[PDB]
Amino acid sequence: EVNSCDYWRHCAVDGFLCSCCGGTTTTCPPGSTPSPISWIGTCHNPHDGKDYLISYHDCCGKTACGRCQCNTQTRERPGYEFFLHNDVNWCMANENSTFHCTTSVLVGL
Amino acid sequence: HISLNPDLANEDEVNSCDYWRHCAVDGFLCSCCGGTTTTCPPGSTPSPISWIGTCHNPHDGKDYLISYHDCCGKTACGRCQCNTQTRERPGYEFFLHNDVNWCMANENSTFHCTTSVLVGLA
Amino acid sequence: REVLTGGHSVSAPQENRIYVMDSVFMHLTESRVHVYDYTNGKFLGMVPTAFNGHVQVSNDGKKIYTMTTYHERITRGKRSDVVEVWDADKLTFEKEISLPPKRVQGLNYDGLFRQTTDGKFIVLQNASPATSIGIVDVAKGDYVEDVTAAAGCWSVIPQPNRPRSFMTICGDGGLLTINLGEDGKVASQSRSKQMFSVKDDPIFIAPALDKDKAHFVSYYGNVYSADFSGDEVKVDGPWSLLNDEDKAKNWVPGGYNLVGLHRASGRMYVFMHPDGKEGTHKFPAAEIWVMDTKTKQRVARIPGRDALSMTIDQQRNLMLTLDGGNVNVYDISQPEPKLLRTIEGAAEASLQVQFHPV
Amino acid sequence: REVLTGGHSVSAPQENRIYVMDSVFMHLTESRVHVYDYTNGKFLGMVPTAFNGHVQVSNDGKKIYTMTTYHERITRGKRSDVVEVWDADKLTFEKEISLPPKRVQGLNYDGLFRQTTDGKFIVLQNASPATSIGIVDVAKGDYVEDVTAAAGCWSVIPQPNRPRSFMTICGDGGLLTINLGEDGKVASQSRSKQMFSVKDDPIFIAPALDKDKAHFVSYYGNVYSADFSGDEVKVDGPWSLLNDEDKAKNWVPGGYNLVGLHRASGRMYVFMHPDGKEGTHKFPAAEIWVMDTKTKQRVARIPGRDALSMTIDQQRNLMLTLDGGNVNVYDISQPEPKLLRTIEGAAEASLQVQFHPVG
Repeated sequence: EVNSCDYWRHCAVDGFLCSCCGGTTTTCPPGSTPSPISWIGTCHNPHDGKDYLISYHDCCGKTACGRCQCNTQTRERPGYEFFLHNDVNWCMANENSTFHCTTSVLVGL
Repeated sequence: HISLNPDLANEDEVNSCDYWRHCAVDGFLCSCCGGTTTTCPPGSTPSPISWIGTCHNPHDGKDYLISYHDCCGKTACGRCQCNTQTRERPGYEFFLHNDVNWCMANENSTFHCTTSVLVGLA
Repeated sequence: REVLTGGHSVSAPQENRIYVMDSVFMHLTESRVHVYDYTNGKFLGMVPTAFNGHVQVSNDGKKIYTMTTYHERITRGKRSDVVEVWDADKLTFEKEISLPPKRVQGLNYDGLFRQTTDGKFIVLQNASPATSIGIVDVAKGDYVEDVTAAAGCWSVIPQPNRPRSFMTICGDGGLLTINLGEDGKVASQSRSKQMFSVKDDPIFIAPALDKDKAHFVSYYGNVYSADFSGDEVKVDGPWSLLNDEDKAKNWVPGGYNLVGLHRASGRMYVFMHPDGKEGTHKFPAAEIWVMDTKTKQRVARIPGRDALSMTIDQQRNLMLTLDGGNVNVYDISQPEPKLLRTIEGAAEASLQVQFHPV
Repeated sequence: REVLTGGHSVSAPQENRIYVMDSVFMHLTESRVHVYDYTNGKFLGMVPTAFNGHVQVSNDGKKIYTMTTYHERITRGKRSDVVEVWDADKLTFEKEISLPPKRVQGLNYDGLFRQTTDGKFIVLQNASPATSIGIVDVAKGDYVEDVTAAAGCWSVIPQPNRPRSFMTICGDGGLLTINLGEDGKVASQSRSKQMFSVKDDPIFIAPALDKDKAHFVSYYGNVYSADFSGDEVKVDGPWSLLNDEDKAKNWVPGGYNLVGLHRASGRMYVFMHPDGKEGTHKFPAAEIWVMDTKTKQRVARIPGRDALSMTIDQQRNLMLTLDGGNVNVYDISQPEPKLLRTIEGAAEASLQVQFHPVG
């Protein structure tokens, strides 16, 4: 169910789920590079009833994965709140900025 | 007569893989891409080389030699893709072959669209 | 007998042309602009724009400007961020202008890539991820100014009543106005009072732009205004798009380039959907609402056809809408828009359409 | 509290991996190789290949080789044709090898980008549009030889019984054999007698390749062979794939990489369709036919699932077929093939799939 856009952690993903792209929610597919920067989301976990901070790092330096595209926007805000914004490429500062896929990394409560 | 000049014909007839002279086309028809059957879309360049072959014209009952040039130096048009193969042959008959990029010798070999240029009676 | 030629120009007159910016997100390194004739849906040509291109037409209608990113080997090798100048009629490349390697990579909101009203400067958004506004002098063919004053702000709203002035939306809920000198450097600047609450009533960045004022809609269906008839911007709002019945079905705006203004009439066009809640701000339009910005009342509502972005032509009284693949053409000469035609398959993944200036 | 990491390897063992060469013809500048697990249809990763990439896996299974074209500004600027060497398990770039700007730009037939049996040389097709074969020394990372003797010929068929020999099909209807020296320069060559009539019975270029012979099928459903067991190539044919009932229904072959050979049994697999006539040679398969190449009789026919290209794994007795977008996996351990699964959406526009080498 982690490959579903409706999965609780994926509440502000704009991009392809890395778990569908040869990676996992916390590992880049082989030959793609994690972004050191990200947008951040706040997602409600319906299993334990708690809210969590999720860091949406992209994986970079390979062309578009093309699988499991999501466009979820819970608590997402425009670019004047820049680190809450997901209509930009969070690969933008990588050695190679080509966007491959997006991860959903659990930071904490 | 009209069947010999696509400029005089209905756009929907000409912009079809079934149009009689498009009988060994592999790629996007230039006439659907902002050009015409004999003019490249703006900003794309004709190939100096091409694959060739003959097509039967059902209207006048005659066979015609066609030269299948590409237009080059822009990314894929994406419209009116055709893959017709009448009299097409493999690469050991190289100029009858349409599974290669006839933009291959252009200044920029990026394939934009293809078309069917009337040479004359076969 | 026949001979294939090149060197041709676009077949339809400039007044018929629209520009559909296709991100091709599935293959984002081959984004492109598709040129169409809005009167009959004919495909006229295209301009390639490599990775996540942005596009605008010069205000004088002679040139197309693109902004893009190259790498020596695409997914590896040295990065080159550029503006390109293309001939509008020939659709051929003319000039490359080098940018610092921090041009915004993002979805095609109008405000990320604009020009001053006099057409002398291209004004673009940078993110490294620190934000600034980049100035390109068109005549020189060079980048001439990082506007670092705009740090923490986002997007460019040109003022149509001044030659070299624009605004940006800042994280304090106000607008920063930048007035450029003739050299493209900042001559003066000012910051408005707070217009909206960032936390409580965030606005969409897309302006409904008049000659001397801009209107913005919020996540919750309020309207804010910035009046720049004078040197200092005066801000106001909120007023609500919603009546009591609207509130019962939780109507709110949603989309990307989601508003427009018909300047002669003061009518503002907004994409709306029911059942609004947290996370629906980019939902396709259930309806387009037409608002009289003077009376602050709705004058029309029509089905939205799943549209996400729009644009307005003032002179011909037209609105285009775009659902990502298809472009709809509306006559907006009266309060109720009339659908004229739909252009199917204009793009695979577009969130921006624009008219050729006339 | 989690941490995102890179540097990972392909998650399935090499023996499970297949390579789907996606031309992405609608956006041909973003072609790529999709790596899949054939046993469960899992997507494992990818390798980007710019404009009209070609791909093969090194014989030792350690590297992926790609061939592609770049320009400084994609649609303008200087052209660079290259071979790239990628690590097979990390799917990372290692080395670029410069080619002259004439590598073949065309559909992904196997024979356009191959390697010698010993794995020491990459052997590729050029077209300027004059044709030649290019030789790349893998160890040295260099283009070392241009075989212009192959002008008027097309495609590369490595000879599995010799370390650095291959054949190509020529416009005279025969085969040219090239034997390389230790440095990759041509040491010797030979031309066979005419195998097929170019005008009257053209063959598909895709070989059904045995260890010491190759079979080819024709536009009209005949079979020709080249035997390279002895020192000069002996050619034969035609024999017909078709019986009287087949002929009456105008069955003919159609496809791209449209044949395969199961070497242990001598079974040849071929995509076929009815109502053949001029212009149908690339039609999707109505059926796959399975031929016994010794008895010259069909031993099975099964639905083709609109397939266009195939490949065979000898050890595991498998056939893959590919319809442009979806990959079908077959058990071919018995004369009648058994469909095991279909991998949907493996590509947008692929005409080539290949197994990771295991032997």
